[PDB]
Amino acid sequence: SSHKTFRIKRFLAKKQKQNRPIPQWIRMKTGNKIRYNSKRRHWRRTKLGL
Amino acid sequence: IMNQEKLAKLQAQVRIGGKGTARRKKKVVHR
Amino acid sequence: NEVVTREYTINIHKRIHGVGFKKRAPRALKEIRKFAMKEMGTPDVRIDTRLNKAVWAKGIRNVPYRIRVRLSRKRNEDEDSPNKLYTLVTYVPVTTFKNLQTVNVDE
Amino acid sequence: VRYSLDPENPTKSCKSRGSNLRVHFKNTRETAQAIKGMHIRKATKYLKDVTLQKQCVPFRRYNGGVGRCAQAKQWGWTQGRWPKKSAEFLLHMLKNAESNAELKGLDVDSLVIEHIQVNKAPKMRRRTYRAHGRINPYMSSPCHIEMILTEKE
Amino acid sequence: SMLRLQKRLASSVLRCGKKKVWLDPNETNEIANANSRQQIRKLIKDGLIIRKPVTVHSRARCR
RNA sequence: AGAUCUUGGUGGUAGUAGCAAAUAUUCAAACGAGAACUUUGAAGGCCGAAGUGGAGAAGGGUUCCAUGUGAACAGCAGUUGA
Ligand SMILES: [Mg+2]
Ligand SMILES: [Mg+2]
Ligand SMILES: [Mg+2]
Ligand SMILES: [Mg+2]
Ligand SMILES: [Mg+2]
Ligand SMILES: [Mg+2]
Ligand SMILES: [Mg+2]
Ligand SMILES: [Mg+2]
Ligand SMILES: [Mg+2]
Ligand SMILES: [Mg+2]
Ligand SMILES: [Mg+2]
Repeated sequence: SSHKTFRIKRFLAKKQKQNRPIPQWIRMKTGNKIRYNSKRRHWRRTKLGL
Repeated sequence: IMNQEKLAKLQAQVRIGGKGTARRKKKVVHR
Repeated sequence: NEVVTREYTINIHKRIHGVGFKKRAPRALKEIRKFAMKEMGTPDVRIDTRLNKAVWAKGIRNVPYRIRVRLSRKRNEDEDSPNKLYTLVTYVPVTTFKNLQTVNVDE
Repeated sequence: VRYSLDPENPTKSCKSRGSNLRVHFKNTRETAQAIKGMHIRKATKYLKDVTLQKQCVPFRRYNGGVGRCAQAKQWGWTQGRWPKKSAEFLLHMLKNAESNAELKGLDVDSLVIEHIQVNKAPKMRRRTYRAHGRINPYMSSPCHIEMILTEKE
Repeated sequence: SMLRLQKRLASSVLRCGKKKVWLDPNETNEIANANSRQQIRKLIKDGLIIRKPVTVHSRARCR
């Protein structure tokens, strides 16, 4: 909602920050074995547990 | 100053619709 | 010549008979396009917005029975399309439809 | 790359290939069987006619529920259709093959489609929603296409 | 090209609805450069953006 | 070889059922490789103030706003997009 508490806002802030693609140069590392960010979250597909 | 061709093209340039629509008043190109 | 302009009257009533209410005005313009294509032999037919408005003047289902149009075949020099000729069809307002023939018109 | 049916003489031949193309495999297979063996000019004209609904492709194997048409009588058959997307994809592959022939230096006015083949591609998954809270597949059926043209007059 | 943003801005500047915003169909390329409300005001002054009049709902029949 | 066996994959069905609740679209132009669907203009309509309007609470959590892309997604398409 528009009315939210500080803890809720901070939790949403962390989720928003960590929902982003991997940097391109990660795939160039030695023994990388990571293709994409499998933990991507869309607001409409999966809802936060909160 | 106005002339026959100037008014002939002005008639087309003014109407921006059919009957019952407001005629165009002005059109300027300025910097 | 191939840049001829002529004046026709189309029996929209005849061409639109039997069509349902919500499809009468659209099919009137489809039939006008077919008429222009058949009479001028150009697949590229462009309908003047005033003619479209005249066809749609009385709503979607009460289309005018007859329409007076002007088919002008023109050179499509605007671009290098496969159709080098197009036909612009324009509305000719009239007061009566009696004794109107297909007449060639000058410039 | 590995084509099936390598040409008998790969100096008067040109090849074209496409993978995971988003057209229906059955329609494309019928269109390929129709244009197989044609001259390249004849095939181009026929595919454009199929796009314009002036000539049809006869549906011979995958014809369950396919309706009848009058144009199917030129083919020795009864059921025909006008797969526009398949015709467009085959036209693009024909243009690619013609460009390859020009690069190889053999004249294109004598090219004949000697080999054409449509293979099933991996299916793309989508979702559909049914009556009582059920989920069913809504899969696509893309196809790989390959063709070899040769010169013969 | 596409003037979805310009019609939205002109509606706010003219303080009317998007029904009444008239964008010059011929000067499409000039209006497309107006990405700010200040540019919209300039186009409104220069006649490229016009507020169409209210649709006539006469009361003469009732009178 | 069986167990309405477990897991995975694949057929026929089948290019089939189907993409039919809430009246409705049309003309011209622009961009664009490409336009039934985008945008602009002109018409014709609908919601008809107990709204298909303007704003909030709960809930959502960045969906808001610009620019760009055209892979996938938006059960047709898209130059559009939550
Ligand atoms: Mg939900
Ligand atoms: Mg059957
Ligand atoms: Mg369903
Ligand atoms: Mg359910
Ligand atoms: Mg077994
Ligand atoms: Mg069916
Ligand atoms: Mg149905
Ligand atoms: Mg009403
Ligand atoms: Mg509301
Ligand atoms: Mg948005
Ligand atoms: Mg789709």
